[PDB]
Amino acid sequence: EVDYSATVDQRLPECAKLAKEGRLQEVIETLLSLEKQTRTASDMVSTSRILVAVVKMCYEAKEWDLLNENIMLLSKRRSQLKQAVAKMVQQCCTYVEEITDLPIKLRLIDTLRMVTEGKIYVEIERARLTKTLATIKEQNGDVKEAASILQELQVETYGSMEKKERVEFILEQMRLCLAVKDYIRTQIISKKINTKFFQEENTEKLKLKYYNLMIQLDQHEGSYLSICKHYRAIYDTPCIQAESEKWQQALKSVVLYVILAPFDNEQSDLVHRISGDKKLEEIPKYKDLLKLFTTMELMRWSTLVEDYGMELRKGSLESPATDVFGSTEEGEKRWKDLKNRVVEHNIRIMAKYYTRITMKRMAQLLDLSVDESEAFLSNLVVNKTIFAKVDRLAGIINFQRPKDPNNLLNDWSQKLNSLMSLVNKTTHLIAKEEMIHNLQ
Amino acid sequence: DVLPPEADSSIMMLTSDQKPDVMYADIGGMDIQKQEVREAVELPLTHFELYKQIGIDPPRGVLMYGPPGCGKTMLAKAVAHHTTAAFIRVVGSEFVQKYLGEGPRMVRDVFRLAKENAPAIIFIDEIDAIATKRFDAQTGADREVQRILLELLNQMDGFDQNVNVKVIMATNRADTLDPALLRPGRLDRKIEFPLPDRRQKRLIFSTITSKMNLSEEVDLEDYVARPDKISGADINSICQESGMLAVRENRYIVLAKDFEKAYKTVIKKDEQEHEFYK
Amino acid sequence: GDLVGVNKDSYLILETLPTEYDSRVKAMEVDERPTEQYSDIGGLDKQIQELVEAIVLPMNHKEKFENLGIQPPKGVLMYGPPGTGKTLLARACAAQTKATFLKLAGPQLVQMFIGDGAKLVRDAFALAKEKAPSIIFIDELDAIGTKRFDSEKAGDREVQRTMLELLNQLDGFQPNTQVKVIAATNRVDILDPALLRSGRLDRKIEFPMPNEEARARIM
Amino acid sequence: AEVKGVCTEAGMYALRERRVHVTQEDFEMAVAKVMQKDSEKNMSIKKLWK
Amino acid sequence: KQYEKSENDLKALQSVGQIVGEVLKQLTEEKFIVKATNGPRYVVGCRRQLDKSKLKPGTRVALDMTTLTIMRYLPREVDPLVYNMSHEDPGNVSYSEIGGLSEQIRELREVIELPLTNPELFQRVGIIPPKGCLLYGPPGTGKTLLARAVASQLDCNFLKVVSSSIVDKYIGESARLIREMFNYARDHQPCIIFMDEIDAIGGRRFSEGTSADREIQRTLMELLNQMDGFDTLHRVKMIMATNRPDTLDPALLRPGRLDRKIHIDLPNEQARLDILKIHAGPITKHGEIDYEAIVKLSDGFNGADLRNVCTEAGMFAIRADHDFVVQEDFMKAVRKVADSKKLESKLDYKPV
Ligand SMILES: Nc1ncnc2c1ncn2[C@@H]1O[C@H](COP(=O)(O)OP(=O)(O)OP(=O)(O)O)[C@@H](O)[C@H]1O
Ligand SMILES: Nc1ncnc2c1ncn2[C@@H]1O[C@H](COP(=O)(O)OP(=O)(O)OP(=O)(O)O)[C@@H](O)[C@H]1O
Ligand SMILES: Nc1ncnc2c1ncn2[C@@H]1O[C@H](COP(=O)(O)OP(=O)(O)O)[C@@H](O)[C@H]1O
Ligand SMILES: [Mg+2]
Repeated sequence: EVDYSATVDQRLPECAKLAKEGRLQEVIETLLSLEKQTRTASDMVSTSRILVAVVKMCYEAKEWDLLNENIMLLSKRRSQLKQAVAKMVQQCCTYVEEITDLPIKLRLIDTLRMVTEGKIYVEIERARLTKTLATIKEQNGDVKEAASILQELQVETYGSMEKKERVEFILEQMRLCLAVKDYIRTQIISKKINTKFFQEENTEKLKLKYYNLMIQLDQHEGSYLSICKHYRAIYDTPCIQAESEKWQQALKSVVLYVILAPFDNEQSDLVHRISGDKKLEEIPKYKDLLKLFTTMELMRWSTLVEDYGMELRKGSLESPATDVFGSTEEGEKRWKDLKNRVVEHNIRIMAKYYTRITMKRMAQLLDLSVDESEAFLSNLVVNKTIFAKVDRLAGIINFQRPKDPNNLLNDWSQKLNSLMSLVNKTTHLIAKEEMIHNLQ
Repeated sequence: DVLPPEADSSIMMLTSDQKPDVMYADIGGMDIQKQEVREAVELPLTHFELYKQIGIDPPRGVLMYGPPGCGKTMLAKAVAHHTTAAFIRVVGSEFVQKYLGEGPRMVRDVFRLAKENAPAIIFIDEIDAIATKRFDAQTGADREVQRILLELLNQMDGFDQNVNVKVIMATNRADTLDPALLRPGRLDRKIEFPLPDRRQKRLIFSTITSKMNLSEEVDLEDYVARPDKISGADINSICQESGMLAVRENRYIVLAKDFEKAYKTVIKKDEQEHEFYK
Repeated sequence: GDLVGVNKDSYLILETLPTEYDSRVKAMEVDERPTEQYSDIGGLDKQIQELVEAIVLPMNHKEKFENLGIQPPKGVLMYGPPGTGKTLLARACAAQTKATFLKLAGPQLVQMFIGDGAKLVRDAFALAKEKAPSIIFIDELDAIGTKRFDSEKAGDREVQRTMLELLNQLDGFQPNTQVKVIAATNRVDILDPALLRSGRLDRKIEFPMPNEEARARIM
Repeated sequence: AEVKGVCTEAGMYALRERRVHVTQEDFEMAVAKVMQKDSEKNMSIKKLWK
Repeated sequence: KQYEKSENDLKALQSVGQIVGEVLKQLTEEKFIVKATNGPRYVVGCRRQLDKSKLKPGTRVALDMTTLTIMRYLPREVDPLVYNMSHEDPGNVSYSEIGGLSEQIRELREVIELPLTNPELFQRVGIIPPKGCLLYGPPGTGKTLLARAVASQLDCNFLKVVSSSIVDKYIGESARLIREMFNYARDHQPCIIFMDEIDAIGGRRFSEGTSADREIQRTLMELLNQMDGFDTLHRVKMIMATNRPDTLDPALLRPGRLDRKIHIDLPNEQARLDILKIHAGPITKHGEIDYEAIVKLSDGFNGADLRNVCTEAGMFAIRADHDFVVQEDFMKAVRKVADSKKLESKLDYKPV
């Protein structure tokens, strides 16, 4: 309420001179006196300039203990203005960026965190310093501690911190969580990001980071359709689509995973949408795979392995392979998965037609011995996938639901009604033709 | 022409937008009270093959009487959130109206609308506005209030034990009610809502601070232990003033000092009897 | 809330009418204008000046007070033993002053129906305000200004409540700076502090049992 | 009135137990509750007098 | 223009009013039950070009007089009484004129103003902002002045009432006024209700009493249940004001209805100096004016008393027929107003 600008501006040069000369104590004491006077006067700017002056002087003294103590005392100075504390903290943050000594860095960062715990006026800085400390504990080969220190920060809440830093902080959290080999926390952390944010002005590197972290997440237990969705989003990214190799690999992954997916309405609609992709021509064998999985006709595993066996698993120099079916353990798992999907599509296709099919003939056509085909059918039925009754005593597999008389008569009625409508339509076409040819 | 069962003016809770927003989990403790209020408006609704095997006639309504601020209108609010039956809410100060024959008309209209919808709850908050024992039947106004009260009794006694219309009313002074309400057949349960004891104080603190940031430093056992007769509404002002101070100092965490100041703010201790007694 | 006249059958407003005040309020208004000069009161020569300066001076020469940058006083209360010259001074002021006078009596604002005394007071202040600057003379102010207390006996609460309303009217929200108040009481030891407060009833004036010179003057 | 209340309380407790019969244990608990509330009312009246 | 007004009047003469009544239910696509304000209920039709989706069970509607055909919908009625409660004029007091209250004004703004701009803080800490605060303290301290400052400076709507002007003779009319006032506030969010002298209707509910006492207690039960009842109040704030907090219903002081109990006591020495400075500013003065002397001769005074010190100081200055206020006139004023204080009964009441 009472100006002190002239006093502080005059004094400060002398204080810096005396400090650099070696009069640190006297200059610090006089600065504390001016700070108390100003703060009782409630001068935010003068207090901030004085506080920054003190923090700067002390650092060019190798007085780590003196610097940290002075930071503490300044923070707890009574009636201390929040803006002054924030400026002092941003200075300390720059400095923590500068300093290099491992113990000095760690101690200064801890002091900055303690003075920076729980305060809006300094809230960005806390997240930044926590990110720095998580980095430091991470490249020291300690991952759990990095994960905890990072997860302790609730980025979303901060209303001042800009969006891009929020997303980058979340993404660091997710990468660390995947590293620590825990996933449930990752699912929890994923929903917190907004997928719509990755459309606004520039979110290109962050977008690819998010989608790669998911694809690594969903491969853990198997969510092939979700992974196809994410690869598709990556393919839609302009940067990937601009270069040939990037978008071609995007489509390779998307088609292979839609293939690997469990059959259902969503996967059917997705495969139908992907199939009508003019760019798909570039990948000949892969579009062959797509059609084969959309055409309704039995397919033999033998033919698929003989033709596309090498183009998928062992890769091609002209057409790059993908980690989808590499030699890793997950490669064998997904190869089993593709076997499973061909078998299930075969079962469904004969499950549209084929009211009855002897167990031996189904097993022969599916390329399995009797027992394994029977087990596969039993599991499918128990899971509600398809409907069928195995008459193990006679070796028959009936695909027909019961026909209650109510349904039988209802079908009869639908048939009559369609007959009536076709009679009406044929009469309309007759009237039209007679009009076109009879007036003459 | 004969119209649908009720034109009515006592609109019934839309149970769509006007449904309150207090879950059973917002409350803490009052397990016994929850039981009785639910056990008295649901247990007769279920079964009934066991409520005339032991000859005890089923309850008609519930009186909820307790000190001023221990959760009387909270529980009604929750049982209005969760319950599936129709809900009609009134305040006894609303029946009393200017013209003669209008108070009785409103009472009859309310109970008739309830009877129309088999599952229904009628809540009459602050029944003290009507059922006051003492009367001065010499001024008319008191005569009309007595008329409303008698109409309530006559409507309550007009049931067949086979209609699922229940009534619950809350009062801050049960003793001031007339006995005609307490007689069996009418209101058959009284549910005390006493000031919290230690265990309830702990539960309500935990449940009300559960939404806080509440750094781990704070040890609520200290606040609950204090031998201070505090009502549940206060236990929410301590937890609110704590965060208030937090925001005053521009934080988003609550320290032990903040809570201490809150408790010293909300519980001002009575004028210490000069210590030359004792 | 205005007062308009409407057609008997088309219900179309047709004219604006003067505001309605309870007849009881309207009867409080002065019509006769008593005639008692400032010579007829002797022995109260300081008190008369105090009251004249407080009530009449602002109304005529407001320029002086505006120049000094001071709000004039709010209210005047006259207290003295019975027969010490209270109502006579006010009657004289009404005789010489020209602004609208309103008479009253403490017991005139107590009505049986709850909420009627307050309505009386509110409408009286309203009429005083509307009819140019004016003074209100509440004689026997001790009837309604009694101290409040915690007792189980009812009835007094209604008088206390119209007293609260009068308190608020004098100095409260929506400041009133056109009406001035007078009062007279034999007992000032029973009037509420919120009514003797230094903002509602500012100038309080004592009326002593007349001294020898005063007795000769009166005779 | 206390001995009239103990009966209804005990019956209602037995009902919560989901039975057709009241039990001696149930009666004991009901009478404990009713007498506890009676003594609570008496001491509340005493405190009000205080 | 005269002929335009004449023809406007002549056209206006041929036109009829519409009975205003409330729709209670929509029987069929062209059948509505309407309760005309007088009381008679009708079954009536509806004009063909009218959004029948806006006639919910409760909309106010203007019925033609002959056929009683619904013809227009209207927003909820605003009683003239509430129109006056909502169009007061607290002068233009600013927070400057309030001297000697700093902590109290901060608490008040925290309660009513902060949640109306900066709710995000309350969401971050995780609390619902408090609703209303009682201003209790010895007479002449600044309660009403604070409320007028809050009304004029702040930007939300205001409602001002004296609890002694709610009450009405006919049974069940004061309660209806309170209920309709709070409905109005519930409509025009945000809004602040300032109940002045809530002791006029907030009084302990006795077991034994008379008919009028019981009627006022019914009004008070209505208020209590409007504050914190079945319907959460949300975004309307309250402030009361009493010199007798003690004589109030314990259910009204409960810390869910009146969250903060701010004490506004008599000024202290520094505060006295502030108020004296605030009031003595616009005077035209000569010579030195050592406010320490008056602060020393004005023990026990209140804001009004120091304002009166200034007024009396000018009165004395005119009495001498000068054109200024000198120090000696201040000393005379202070000593005088010290003499008049012997009549007021000095004591304070607390909420216990
Ligand atoms: N067990 C509880 N858990 C949480 N909040 C509670 C609990 N008991 C009471 N409250 C608080 O009670 C406040 C509301 O009080 P309520 O309306 O229930 O009062 P009441 O007992 O009906 O009062 P009155 O007798 O004056 O009508 C809510 O703010 C809620 O915080
Ligand atoms: N100082 C005086 N000068 C002239 N007349 C006086 C004086 N004192 C008293 N009187 C006479 O006293 C008579 C009655 O006194 P009055 O009623 O005017 O006084 P009051 O103090 O207002 O009394 P009350 O308490 O009864 O209202 C009047 O006729 C007036 O003539
Ligand atoms: N702190 C203050 N600053 C300035 N004036 C004050 C103060 N306190 C009281 N007053 C004076 O008192 C009057 C306001 O009365 P107020 O305190 O609002 O109501 P109450 O009668 O309830 O105390 C005004 O005339 C004002 O000048
Ligand atoms: Mg007289």
